Amino acid sequence: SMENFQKVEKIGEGTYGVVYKARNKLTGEVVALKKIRLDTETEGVPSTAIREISLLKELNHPNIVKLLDVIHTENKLYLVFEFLHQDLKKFMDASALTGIPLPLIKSYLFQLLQGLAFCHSHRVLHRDLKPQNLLINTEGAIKLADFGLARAFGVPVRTYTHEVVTLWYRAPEILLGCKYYSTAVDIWSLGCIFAEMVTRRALFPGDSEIDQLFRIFRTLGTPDEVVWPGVTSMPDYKPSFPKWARQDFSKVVPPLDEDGRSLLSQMLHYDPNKRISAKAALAHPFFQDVTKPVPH
Amino acid sequence: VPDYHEDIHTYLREMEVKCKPKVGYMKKQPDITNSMRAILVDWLVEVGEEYKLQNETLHLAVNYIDRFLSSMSVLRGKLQLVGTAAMLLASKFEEIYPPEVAEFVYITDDTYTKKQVLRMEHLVLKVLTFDLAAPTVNQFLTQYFLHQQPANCKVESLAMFLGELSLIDADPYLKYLPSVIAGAAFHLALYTVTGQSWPESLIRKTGYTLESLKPCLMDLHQTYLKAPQHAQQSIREKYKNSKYHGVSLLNPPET
Ligand SMILES: NS(=O)(=O)c1ccc(Nc2nc(-c3cccc(-c4ccccc4)c3)c3[nH]cnc3n2)cc1
Repeated sequence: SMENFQKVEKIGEGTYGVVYKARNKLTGEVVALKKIRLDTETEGVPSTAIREISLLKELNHPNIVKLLDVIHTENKLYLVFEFLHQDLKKFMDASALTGIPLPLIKSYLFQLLQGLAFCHSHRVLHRDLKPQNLLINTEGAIKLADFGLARAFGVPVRTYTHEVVTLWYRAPEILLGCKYYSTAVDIWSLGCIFAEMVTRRALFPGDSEIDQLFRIFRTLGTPDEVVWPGVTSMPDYKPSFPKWARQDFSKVVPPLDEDGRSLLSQMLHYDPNKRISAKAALAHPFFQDVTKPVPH
Repeated sequence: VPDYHEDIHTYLREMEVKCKPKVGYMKKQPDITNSMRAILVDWLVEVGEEYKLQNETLHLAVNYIDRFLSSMSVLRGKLQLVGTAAMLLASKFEEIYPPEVAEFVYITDDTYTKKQVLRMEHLVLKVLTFDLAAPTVNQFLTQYFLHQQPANCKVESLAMFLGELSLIDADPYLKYLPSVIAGAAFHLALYTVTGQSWPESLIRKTGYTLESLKPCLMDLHQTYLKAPQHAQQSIREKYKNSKYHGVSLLNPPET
């Protein structure tokens, strides 16, 4: 089963245990081998692995990390994935002195939006977009990568699992403790990351739900019933919230041009019904001159 | 999310055609029958109650069992083990708080070990080739409910009731796709309460006219009329309750 693969080195820990680099000894393919540990106790196979494997068998797209194979052995389950060289977190730390060129940021946003629109149109939200899970290769591609916190949604949605994106990239409708979130939570993440590539630092880097939420208020302003109908009767709204004024987006992301600002504001609309969908965003003027340059 | 209503409808229509169990399967099983399967599906409903599992979980559990049994012979002694492991998986896939493995062992009266339930889960996944994201009658109903003016809590719950009853009787319902069993359930519910028909918006959205629905609609009409005497009764009891507005009680129509 594993006779075929030679482990090269560990790479990281994701949402359910360890990921390694490996070589297919026979084809020469380099792969990422994610090891799950099973036990006639562990409640057998993890809920997170069940959703990742099943959802990701359905998602073949050039901007979603491809699942090549799933190896059941006796007490181990191995997921064989395509290998990418680096992630966007590491790349932004390595690109700090000279910044990421605007064509590349635009290439990468476009491709991620493509991957997201795809997911969403197959009833899947990712629920964990962050730079650690966006992988890049030397050719100028970028792909979505940890579908272990994903879930299949219905139309309309149900109440799903609550504390759900990593804090920094968590949308306000989760922080305010709404019933229903949908696709709009991933777009919010992607808008945050889009800001982060431009400025090289995280847009709303809180260390608690309330801190995260005040940080957002200080930059988009405190939402009231005009910009967000419903807002003041959501479960974790407090009338004792401070009222900050919305800042002009030229100050939120100074490198950004007339259009990138527009896009970014539509990605961070407070109301999830008006917040731009990945599908609509691909058509946005910002991308009229998009191409596909290479990094590194 | 009207941006992806249509893409998803379209995609779940592609998908229901691929998770289709073989209609004949029951005939090819040496040991089990349509009325062993009914006992089993009625029992899962009762498990769904005892752990307040979602309707979806039940519907996926049944889709997994029918595919499983489509390619794998099972003795009567293990039919329930197959059902348990399927219901575990469905819960893991669908529920926020899935029940611990121990809880499923407890509701089989320890006729199976935990060691068995886990081995069966591994096998049910191997045979289903990990393809657990199956369309259900419920995912169609839910979509359908938005083409309803005004919305009507009674209609929806009754629609769900008939969709759920369809899981019990493998003959005749194995031959209908879920989008159709949904169509019928919805229209039969809409007629039984408001006296309206399958709306034109749903003809534009599914391409099922009221006449393409007819075959299935004839069967569902009869399951519903004969539902009081049917040997398995947990679904009827379920839908007496305030949650579902007591629509199991509602007396079915003339034709
Ligand atoms: N660290 S680095 O930037 O130099 C770097 C180097 C190589 C990779 N290759 C890789 N990682 C993950 C993967 C999945 C989930 C989490 C992680 C992860 C990322 C960063 C730290 C720890 C784990 C990687 C994959 N999933 C499917 N295919 C994959 N391929 C990622 C990051």
